[PDB]
Amino acid sequence: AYGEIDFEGYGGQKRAPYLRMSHDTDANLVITLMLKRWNLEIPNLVISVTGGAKSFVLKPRLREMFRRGLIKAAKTTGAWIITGGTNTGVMKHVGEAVKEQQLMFGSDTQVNVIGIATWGIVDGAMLDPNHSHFFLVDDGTEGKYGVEIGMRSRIEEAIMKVIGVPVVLLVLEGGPNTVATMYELIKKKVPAVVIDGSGRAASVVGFAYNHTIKRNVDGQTINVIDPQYEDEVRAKVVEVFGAKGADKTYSMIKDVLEDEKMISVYSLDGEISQDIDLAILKALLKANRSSPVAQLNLALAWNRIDLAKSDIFTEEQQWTTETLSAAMLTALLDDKAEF
Amino acid sequence: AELFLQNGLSMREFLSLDILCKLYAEVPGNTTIKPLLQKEMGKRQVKTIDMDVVGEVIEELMGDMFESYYRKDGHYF
Amino acid sequence: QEDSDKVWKFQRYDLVQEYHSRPVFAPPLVLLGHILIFIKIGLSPAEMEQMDNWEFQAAE
Ligand SMILES: Nc1ncnc2c1ncn2[C@@H]1O[C@H](COP(=O)(O)OP(=O)(O)OC[C@H]2O[C@@H](O)[C@H](O)[C@@H]2O)[C@@H](O)[C@H]1OP(=O)(O)O
Repeated sequence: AYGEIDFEGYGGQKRAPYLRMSHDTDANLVITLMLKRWNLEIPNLVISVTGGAKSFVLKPRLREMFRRGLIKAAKTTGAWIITGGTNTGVMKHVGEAVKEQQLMFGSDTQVNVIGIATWGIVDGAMLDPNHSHFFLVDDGTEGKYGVEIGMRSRIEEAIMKVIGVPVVLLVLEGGPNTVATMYELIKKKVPAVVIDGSGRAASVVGFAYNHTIKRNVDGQTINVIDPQYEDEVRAKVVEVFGAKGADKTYSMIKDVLEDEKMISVYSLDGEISQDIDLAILKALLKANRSSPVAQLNLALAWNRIDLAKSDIFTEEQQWTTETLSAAMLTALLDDKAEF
Repeated sequence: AELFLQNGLSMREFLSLDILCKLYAEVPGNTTIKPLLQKEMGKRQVKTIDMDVVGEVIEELMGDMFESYYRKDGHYF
Repeated sequence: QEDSDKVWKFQRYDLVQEYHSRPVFAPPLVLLGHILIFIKIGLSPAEMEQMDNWEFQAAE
C-alpha cells in the first residue's frame, strides 16, 4: 500500500506521500525512489531529529531555543528532517515548529520532512500531519519497533553514499529506542549532537561524555566509561529511563562513545547564545568525512565565518577557482561579504 | 517575572479575574493610575475595584471612541 | 523644521482620510454624487492567526 495522505484540514494544502516497506529491501532502491520517482533535490544536509514520543517532558525555554535553531538551520540550508511518524513527542514539536515556520514566507520555503516509522503503530500512534514523506516499515505483528531503527540506519547510510551528503543526528529527551537509533547511526558513520541538560536520556549521554572521559587503550584510542563513576551512570541508566533489561542499553551506551569524532555533546546551560547549527557544523567538521565544498556551503548557509577560517581554509587543503566558484556565487547572491 | 514566564509558568493558567482586579488594587500610589482609578471610583461610588472602572479609565485615556474589552466581554465582569 | 519630513508624513494620513471617503463622482457634480449616495480590512481567522504568528516572529 503506497500513495499520498490528504490530512483533513490539519494545516497545509500540500499532501504527503507514504510508502509501505519491508526490511528485506535494500536502501539504494529507497534512495533512487525518493530522488527520481518522488522528485526531491539532493540536499546540502540531512538532519535526523530523535527523542521521546509518549514519555516526553520538555522545558519551554529549551523547546523554543531548539525549535528556533532547528528551523533556522533547516530553512537556511534546505535540509531533510528525518524523524518518526508519530503525532506526539519531539516529532509533534518539530511538526508544529515546521507548521508555524512554513506558513507565510516566500513561496520557495518548504522543508522535506521525512518520517521513518512502523506500519505496526499506525491506524500504536497515528501519523503527524506535518511530515512530508512517510516510510512505514514492518515485518511482524504490531508492537515491533526495531525495524524503524534499522531502516533509519541504512537509508541514511545510503544517503551518505550518494562522502557526498553530510548526515547529522540530533538527540534530546528520548528513551531506549532513541539511544538505540543513536547506536545504529553511529554504526552508519552518522555523527550525532546530544542536547545535554534536556531530559532523561540525553543527559545520560552527556554525563557519560564529558564527565567520564578516558583514553587507556591501544587500537585507535577509543573512549569508554570511567571505572570511578561507572556505578553512578549504572544507577542513572537503571533509574532515569528503563526499568528492566538495562544491561544491553548500558553496554550499548558505552559502545556509542567508541569514537571521539562521532559523538558531540552540546548543552543548554553551557552555551545558550550559541546556535544549534554551529553544533551541527562542528560535528560534521569533527567527523572528517564530508567534502570541503559541503563543509564550505554549510558554513555559507549558516554565516559561520570563524569556523570556516579555522577548520575549512587550513594550510594543508588547497582551494582553487572551480571549487570556490559555486560558493562564491552563493556568497555574492546572499550578501556574504566576509565569505 | 521574566524568569517565571520562561521557566515553568504560563499567563493562560496563572491570571484570573480576581488576581487581575487585585493586581489593579495594590498599585503603589506614586503612579497616575491610582488617582485616575480613585477618581473614577469616586464617580461611581464603589469601594472595590473591578475591570469596568479600569476599562473606563482606559477608554477615557485612549480617547477617540475607544471601547475597552473589559466592558464588553463576559470574562471581565 | 527639525521634524518637518515626519510631520508631513503624519499629516499625509489626514489628507488620505480626508479624500478616501469623498464621493466617487465628477468634480462639478459631487452634489449629484451625494444624491447617488442618498439613493481597515477584516481577515479570515486562520489567516488572522497566521498574521499574528508572522508579526510575533518579526517581533522576536
Ligand atoms: N516510535 C514510537 N511512536 C509512539 N510511541 C512509542 C514509540 N516508541 C516507543 N513508544 C512508546 O512510548 C513508550 C516510551 O516512549 P519513549 O521512551 O519516549 O520513546 P523512544 O525515545 O524510546 O523512541 C521513539 C522513537 O521516535 C524517535 O525519537 C526514535 O526513532 C525513536 O525510535 C514505550 O513504552 C512505548 O509504549 P506504547 O507503544 O505507547 O505502549
